[PDB]
Amino acid sequence: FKTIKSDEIFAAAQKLMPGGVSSPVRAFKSVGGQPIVFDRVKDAYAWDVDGNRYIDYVGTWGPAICGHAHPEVIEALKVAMEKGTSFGAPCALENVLAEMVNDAVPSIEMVRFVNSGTEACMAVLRLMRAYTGRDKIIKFEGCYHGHADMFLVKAGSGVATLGLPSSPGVPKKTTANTLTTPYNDLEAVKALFAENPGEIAGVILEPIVGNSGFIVPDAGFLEGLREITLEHDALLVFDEVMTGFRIAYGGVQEKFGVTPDLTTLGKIIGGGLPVGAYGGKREIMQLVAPAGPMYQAGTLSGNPLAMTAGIKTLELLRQPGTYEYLDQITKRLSDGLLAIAQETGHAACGGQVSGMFGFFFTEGPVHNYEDAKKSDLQKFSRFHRGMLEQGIYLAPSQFEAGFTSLAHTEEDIDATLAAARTVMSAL
Amino acid sequence: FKTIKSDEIFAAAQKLMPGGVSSPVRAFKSVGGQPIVFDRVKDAYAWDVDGNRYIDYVGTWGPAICGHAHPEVIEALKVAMEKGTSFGAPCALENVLAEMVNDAVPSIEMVRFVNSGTEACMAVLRLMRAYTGRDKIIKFEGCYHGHADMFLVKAGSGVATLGLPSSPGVPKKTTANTLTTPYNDLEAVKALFAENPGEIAGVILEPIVGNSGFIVPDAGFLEGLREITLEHDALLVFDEVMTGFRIAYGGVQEKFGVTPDLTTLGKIIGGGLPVGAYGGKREIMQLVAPAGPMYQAGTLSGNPLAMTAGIKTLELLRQPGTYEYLDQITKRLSDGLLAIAQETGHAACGGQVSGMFGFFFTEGPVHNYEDAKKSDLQKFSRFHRGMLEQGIYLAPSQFEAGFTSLAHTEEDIDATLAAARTVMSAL
Ligand SMILES: Cc1ncc(COP(=O)(O)O)c(CN)c1O
Ligand SMILES: *Cc1c(COP(=O)(O)O)cnc(C)c1O
Repeated sequence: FKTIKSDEIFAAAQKLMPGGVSSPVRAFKSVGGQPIVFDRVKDAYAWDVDGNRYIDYVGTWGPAICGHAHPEVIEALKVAMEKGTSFGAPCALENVLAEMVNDAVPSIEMVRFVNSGTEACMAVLRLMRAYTGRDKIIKFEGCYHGHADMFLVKAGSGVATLGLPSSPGVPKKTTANTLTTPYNDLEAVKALFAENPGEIAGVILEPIVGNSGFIVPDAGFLEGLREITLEHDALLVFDEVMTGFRIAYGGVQEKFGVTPDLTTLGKIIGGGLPVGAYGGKREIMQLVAPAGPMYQAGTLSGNPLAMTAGIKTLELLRQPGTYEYLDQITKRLSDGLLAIAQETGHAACGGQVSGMFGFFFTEGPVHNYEDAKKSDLQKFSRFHRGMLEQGIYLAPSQFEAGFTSLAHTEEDIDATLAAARTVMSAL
Repeated sequence: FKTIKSDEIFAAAQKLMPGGVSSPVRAFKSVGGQPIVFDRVKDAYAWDVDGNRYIDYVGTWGPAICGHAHPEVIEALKVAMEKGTSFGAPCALENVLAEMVNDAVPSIEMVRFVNSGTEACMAVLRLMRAYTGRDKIIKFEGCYHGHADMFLVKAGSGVATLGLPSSPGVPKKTTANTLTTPYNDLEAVKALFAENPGEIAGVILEPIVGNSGFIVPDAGFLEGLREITLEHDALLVFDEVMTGFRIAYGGVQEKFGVTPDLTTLGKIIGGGLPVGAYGGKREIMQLVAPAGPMYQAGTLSGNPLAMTAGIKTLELLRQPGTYEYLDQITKRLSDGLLAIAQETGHAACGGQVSGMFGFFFTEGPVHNYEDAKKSDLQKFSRFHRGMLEQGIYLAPSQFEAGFTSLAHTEEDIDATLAAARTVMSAL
């Protein structure tokens, strides 16, 4: 397995950028070895700089649900760019995507496009506070909502993967308004409320965790959170940057049937380009400039190219059988990985909901962040490298959900199982 | 001048999005309240959904320094996308743009790409506090450094445009670690250090402000800042999201010879696409994950489409006599505007440094936000609308700098001045 070119480019990158990467999660610091430098991607595949071909399960961390370089999307962007990529003034396309989104997401009645999930989450951090008049926020341990200062507390994603402490550089003053609780622990939530009466602005959570591994909410947890927040006039905010348009067209809130007050969107909504969004009840959204007092701006927000990409993407997902196919092929995968784990004598747990799955090297079951931390990280490290040499590309971390796409085929699924069998037969 | 389509489109927009826009200033609230919706942009022009054409001086707020829909830039993008628009793993293009930026800007020895100037400013604040270990930052009135918590206090852009005050979802717990002095008040800065000794992480500012209208620093202002911060072992940070690659290839720091410890970039570096970056001294960048404990990530960061547009935009600026052409046409436009105001009996002051200009309806001079505010915004409002009907598109606000591009011709300049004469002969 040669990775000579990747090694050359990565080495160079390290003198130019911190850690040689543009995002901490791309670091192979925990999975052993160095990162693979991509060259191009298409459908369910990705090719590196040394010519090795891989079946992709990272899907650029979420956006590629329709498959990489989807022809219908790239032709729409080819035509689009002829007219300019950014205007700095309104454009009809913003109206089209805005309308599609209201229709798609149950809680969204008014929307505001932004440039990333991190931007969406920061904005909503502010609106949750501006609308309720309270300063404190409850976020769960292991969840991730961008890198805004206040969210850098018990964060999942690369902070988990890399074993980083909370922060550095964010004042105690600001971080003190962040109340944390273990995921799935309703009692812990009620305790924070009745201990800080009239102080909690709201609760923000990933409705289905993807950043501390794949963790589904316990029965009654989401309905319960809906209950305690209505009771104390607090806001229920869903961060659907990762689950939006993936678990279902309307996301987890539509699937599980629980409607929050505000939800943040990202990844899939951009279609491969930088696009984020936050929206919710009209009376809350009314506080955003230029309608209300809360000022939130962005130069490239709502630009034509980005709008074009999300539009075509949503139109593809809207096709019949979309989510039925994803569930079907993803179920075969998760189940298969589990059967092999057992067959080859390995403690493992995991599961899937539509096109998102997870696989842990631990007896489990996994309910929160502390549970996930019990997986065998050394086993995982050896299994990742093994899968990599067999031509399967998985996220370099035990703490990240895995993704499947409409471009993946039964064949691709089967070759992954065949490789998993081979890799796990050793370990 | 019919705006029927722009009218109905914007009317519909108000029902879907807060204010009917993606960024506050696009609503024309300080200039009458009726925006025009763009359909396409090319070279130095813009076209309406009504078929009207304008000579653009907004330039999508900075990005289009090479002219809209530049042929060489979009051809390069059309080629690039056939390889996928987002990888989620390293790519060679990150290396080349990174090397280019390290060579272009003096203070940068290591960079980290992001998706917007806002993300870069969030990151740089956190890194100034983490590197120094202090919590106080000195900002200036009228400077906009991204819609962030700690900084939404006397900010620029919409803030220093439609008089947006302090906070907007940011508590007294966030906007308290940030001190504030008037722009150009070196003595006020000195006081802040002596009055808060051993607890100032650093000073951040726009080296040339464009977010409170165009304002140049006085004689030894920046030089004072470098030294004072040097003596208290505090960091000097230049937010050159707007000035970078426009005032000069290495921005204001190159232009005026003053070197910050860090700088933030944006706008032009993505050439029309959502991109940002922050870099500076190696020893400080070394704290950024994964090379360090400070967390900062981003899903679309360093994506090939963005890197392509950035690389191509920089190649085009490195060509001979770029900034020389910019300075020449802009000085003509600047000097000509002022002359016309003087001959029609209107008080006005302004100026330009390369392809960035300012024009206020007050005799001034303008040295800070307070001065900028003594402008007759009612006259400006009518001025703007006259110009608009004369086929000239200007930033819909007195507190925003204007922009020139490499596609604006001598003739375009002569046509604007003619428009300006017909119009200023009213008011
Ligand atoms: C749940 C969640 N929210 C927010 C973010 C941050 O979004 P982005 O990376 O677009 O900045 C992420 C990114 N992995 C996420 O998964
Ligand atoms: C434009 C600008 C920003 C904001 O960047 P976005 O890309 O809109 O997030 C920050 N600082 C300055 C000085 C700016 O000009």
